[PDB]
Amino acid sequence: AMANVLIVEDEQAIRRFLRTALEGDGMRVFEAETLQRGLLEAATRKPDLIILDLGLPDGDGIEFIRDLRQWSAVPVIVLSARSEESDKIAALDAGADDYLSKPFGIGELQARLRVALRRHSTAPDPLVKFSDVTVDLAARVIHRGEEEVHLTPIEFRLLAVLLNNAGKVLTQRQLLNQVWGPNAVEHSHYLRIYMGHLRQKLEQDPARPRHFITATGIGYRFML
Amino acid sequence: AMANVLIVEDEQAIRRFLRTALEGDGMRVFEAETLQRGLLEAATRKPDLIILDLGLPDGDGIEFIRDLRQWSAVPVIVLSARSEESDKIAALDAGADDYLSKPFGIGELQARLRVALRRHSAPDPLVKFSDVTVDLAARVIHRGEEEVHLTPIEFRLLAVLLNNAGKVLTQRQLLNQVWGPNAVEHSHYLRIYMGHLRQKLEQDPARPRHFITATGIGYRFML
DNA sequence: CATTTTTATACTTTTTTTACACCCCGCCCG
DNA sequence: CGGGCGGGGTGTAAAAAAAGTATAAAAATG
Repeated sequence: AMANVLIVEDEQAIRRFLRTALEGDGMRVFEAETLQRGLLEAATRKPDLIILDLGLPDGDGIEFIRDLRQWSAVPVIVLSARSEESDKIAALDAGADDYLSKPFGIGELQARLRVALRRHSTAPDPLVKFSDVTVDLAARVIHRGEEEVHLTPIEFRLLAVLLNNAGKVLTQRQLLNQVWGPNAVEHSHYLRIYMGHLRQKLEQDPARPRHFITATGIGYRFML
Repeated sequence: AMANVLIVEDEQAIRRFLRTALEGDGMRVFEAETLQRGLLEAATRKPDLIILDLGLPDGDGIEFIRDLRQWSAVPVIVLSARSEESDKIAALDAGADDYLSKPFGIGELQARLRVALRRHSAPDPLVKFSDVTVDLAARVIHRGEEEVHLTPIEFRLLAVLLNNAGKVLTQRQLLNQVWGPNAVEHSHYLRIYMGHLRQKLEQDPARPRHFITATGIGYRFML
């Protein structure tokens, strides 16, 4: 799931800035201090994206882009301290996909990185599991075995607030205040019926609950 | 061969300048002055690229981008007066491919257009369920071998549902993505058009197995 | 004229109400 | 003495009442 970004940069302050930006958005960072090393690692490590500093002293970055483009279609984001239009035009025409002029912020750089990366890429939803039960919170879909089981809105809110507090005990009042609302922080009769429903639908033995545990007198706690 | 570019711009001078500049470099140019017209023209003209000015007073550019992104992957280049980082981020994350602050040089704009075009240059991913085949990018729905005609709203609803396949969407978010932020009250609209979608697409509209109701919550497309 | 919005009514699900069984314990009762 | 007799807190199963949904059809929209 990790996006591999190769930075071609010799300056320590800029490399620090980039590393902060990239690690701040969940990407792995490869580094190269020279253009030649940059090409070598562009080949050997197959980055998903290359950030190139045109202010590299060891040679011409535009020729780096032209050399790279002879055998790779990897997205290239070019950085510069200059503002000259002809540089932008030349770099983009060489095969760069984006061009950032100083000053640039972390936010914009991250956004343009996401833009450049989303072209060569779904990511299934994270499930929560216990027994043979599967809960997809974002999708509001619950499975048990190979069959979907149907939860009503309150049943689902209950299940959710329980899942997000696994192992921890909740007072009937706070369960009520988080599922129903403030107006019924005393209606401690509902939860028995509804937890009864959850137990009925999800537990393998509703009589002896393994996941939906009642803390006698004080409230409830969920396990797994 | 010859690239089609759609410009969504309200200011006359900019429209004329851009038309001259782009036709000069060998592109065929279409223009829209409002966002809704812009969307309609995107849908019918199938442009290779869209240039969108966020300064349009008739609505929300970000909203245009999202709606368009429900079915099209066409490169969108955004022009703006504001140079604030937040608006850039918002537009780019909405689905724009590039962002220029006005005023800009025409040379840079043209280079960026060339980048966007040469990049996006394999067939459309089809969505198949029952006997229905959906091609969002070409805005064409087939049932069996016969084309099914969906109205603009019906297609928008369908596109949102298919884009969130397997997930239940709440009434509020369906309303917000289909009608706009000022219709998040009218759930009956949603019931009606889900009715239409079922009638046109389900084998048995009365007992659907692909367009599912999540009572008290919203709706969901399965498979 | 196609399409969307308003209007009206029959329908299904879900929440809530209402009823009564339980089970581990303690101590009032043969 | 030492077993039935109750009372918190709790679990199931029905009902009645709210809430939310499906569909047709007419009026408005542009």
